[PDB]
Amino acid sequence: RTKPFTVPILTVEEMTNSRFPIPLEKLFTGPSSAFVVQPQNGRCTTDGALLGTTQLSPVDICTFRGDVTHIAGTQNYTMNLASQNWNNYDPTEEIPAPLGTPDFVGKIQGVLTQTTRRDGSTRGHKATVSTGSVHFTPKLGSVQFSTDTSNDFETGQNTRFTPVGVVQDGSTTHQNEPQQWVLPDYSGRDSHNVHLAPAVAPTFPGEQLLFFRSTMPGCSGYPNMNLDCLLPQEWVQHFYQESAPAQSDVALLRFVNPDTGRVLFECKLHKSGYVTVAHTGQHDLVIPPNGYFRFDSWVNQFYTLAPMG
Amino acid sequence: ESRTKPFTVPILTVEEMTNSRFPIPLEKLFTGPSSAFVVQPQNGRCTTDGALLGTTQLSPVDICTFRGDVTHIAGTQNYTMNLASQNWNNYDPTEEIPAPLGTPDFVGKIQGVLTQTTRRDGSTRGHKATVSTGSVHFTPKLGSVQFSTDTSNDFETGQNTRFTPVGVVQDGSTTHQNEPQQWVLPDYSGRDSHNVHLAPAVAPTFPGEQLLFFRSTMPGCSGYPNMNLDCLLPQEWVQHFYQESAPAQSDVALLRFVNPDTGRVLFECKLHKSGYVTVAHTGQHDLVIPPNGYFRFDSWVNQFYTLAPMG
Ligand SMILES: CC(=O)N[C@H]1[C@@H](O[C@H]2[C@@H](O)[C@@H](CO)O[C@@H](O)[C@@H]2O[C@@H]2O[C@@H](C)[C@@H](O)[C@@H](O)[C@@H]2O)O[C@H](CO)[C@H](O)[C@@H]1O
Ligand SMILES: CC(=O)N[C@H]1[C@@H](O[C@H]2[C@@H](O)[C@@H](CO)O[C@@H](O)[C@@H]2O[C@@H]2O[C@@H](C)[C@@H](O)[C@@H](O)[C@@H]2O)O[C@H](CO)[C@H](O)[C@@H]1O
Repeated sequence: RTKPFTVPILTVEEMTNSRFPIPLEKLFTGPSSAFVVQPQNGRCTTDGALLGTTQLSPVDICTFRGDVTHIAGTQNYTMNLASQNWNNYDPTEEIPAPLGTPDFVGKIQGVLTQTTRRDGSTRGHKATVSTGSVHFTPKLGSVQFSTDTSNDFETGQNTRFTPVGVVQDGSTTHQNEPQQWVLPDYSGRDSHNVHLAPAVAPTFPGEQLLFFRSTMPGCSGYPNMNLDCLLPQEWVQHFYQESAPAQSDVALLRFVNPDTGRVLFECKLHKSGYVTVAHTGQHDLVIPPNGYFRFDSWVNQFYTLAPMG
Repeated sequence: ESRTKPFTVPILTVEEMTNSRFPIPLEKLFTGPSSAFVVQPQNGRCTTDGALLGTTQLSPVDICTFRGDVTHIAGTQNYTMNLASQNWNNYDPTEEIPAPLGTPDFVGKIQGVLTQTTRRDGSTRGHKATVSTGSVHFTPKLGSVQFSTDTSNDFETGQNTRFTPVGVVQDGSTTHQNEPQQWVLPDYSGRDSHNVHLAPAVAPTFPGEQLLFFRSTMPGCSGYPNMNLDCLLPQEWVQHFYQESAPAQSDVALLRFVNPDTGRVLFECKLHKSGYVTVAHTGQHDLVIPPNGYFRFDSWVNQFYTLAPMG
């Protein structure tokens, strides 16, 4: 028959957040009609099509490579983006932004590094990229960093940003940023994002999205550190390898505790890449650390889940 | 002879894959003699049938990281970190592995950032920090490691602290490229205590044959450091082998590196059961590959198999 569908046998803690390069920590559910769930990283159909700005590398998420140019009279640099392999980035490719581009509005702190080609000399400096900034225009091929130097980086040299965590301004409302559910303007002010992966939503009574949650490192302030993704990076990687044809609307998963051998809850993995559970309210799931997801069968949308604990 | 689930390697091009000794992408394939040095990395070690070895674990982002609580050292800019595990539980020094899974497997100074959150009010701080793995204070297998930084009063005690690696450093007024030293193991328990539970040293033992290395270029943050980093298995292969666990029918898996456009086979190589790759070649060589090529398992062969010379 057709190639059988599967999800990785991996506990939540062995897996990686698909929207920022750190491990998953937990499963969280809550109502989502008050915000727009349209992330562009961590988007993949169950049969293996990548969507949005999603790519395979768990470490190249929220990274940037290119050449930098000082902005006279400031401590900021403009980076002209190059591709993941140092090729030119093409703005006309039909994606929202370079694959891996961050998909939330926030200030991401990380380190800008550079080797000088003629001698192998090296430099590294603290740098922030502000994704809601008017100069965040990855889709046009350009992004801007604020740093703690003014003369160190050289023009025409390979430069790389490594993300570390996020930042918020402490004299304003605690946890007011980042805003994990607002996409940046990939092309700047007054321009529409294009080729986005579809916003998603529960579409059955009783049901809520299930999120795979990490905590972002915080570098300064009182940032909102929560980061929910719709698929672990390892699942994206798996669906891409397997390419199993979806046989109905939903793949029914069981989350099992191997110590008791008992199913703890079931959920729906929709064909176009996210999960729902039967629950009303915000809930941090309590799970055994060695619990894992296993595919059960392909069922219709109208399948009724047993209430999640 | 044996009716079991067929062994395979991920269908991924070199550039789609991740280095298994530092969290960055693979760049290229490289081969060369290695009798002058000891090849014994402890990350990116895994058997073809799924047995993680050394200090190797599954996460591509958790290599070279560290978690724990920190403690200031009076009159310096250094902190001592007590390590916890990947889940914030206590490091168990008696677990039978050489050091906490993911610990750096080479001698060098890795620069990165130490971050912290205060549990009770959500406040956060982050500072530039370097860990020197050759230092007498590098004792991860004893639960402890040390960081140099640019602050003496910011980090709190008793609070969750995290180190994200970024790159490596070297002192410019000394011999260029003299560090890091990617083939020297740290002393995991410090001086005057031996390394234990190591994944074994590897060597091509077949006439005409060399190791095939998966190579990246670590970011340099200062000076003239040696930025090459070679690993024996891409992280995605370690991940695949652990998941699949396909039984080995011999000690050697024959792989062909294929160009899927044309169907043509570029070269063939041995993927040994214990976990590294060899090719038939003499001399240092940067492989030239079509950017969409990928590896394909073709069959199990015996001890006596001679590989077609690699370009
Ligand atoms: C980004 C930066 O310059 N950080 C240094 C600075 O940290 C404080 C300032 O950034 C300040 C701006 O006027 O905002 C403060 O909130 C911030 O403090 C940081 O966040 C608070 C809640 C605490 O968690 C602090 O530990 C943390 O630094 O100045 C401090 C002086 O202690 C450091 O130099 C930072 O490197
Ligand atoms: C790690 C660190 O503190 N780096 C800063 C420091 O870098 C210079 C010093 O480390 C100096 C020792 O007295 O050695 C210099 O070589 C080094 O410069 C670094 O390497 C040279 C070859 C160039 O590539 C530089 O771009 C690079 O920084 O001091 C410099 C001075 O500008 C910077 O602050 C570094 O952040």
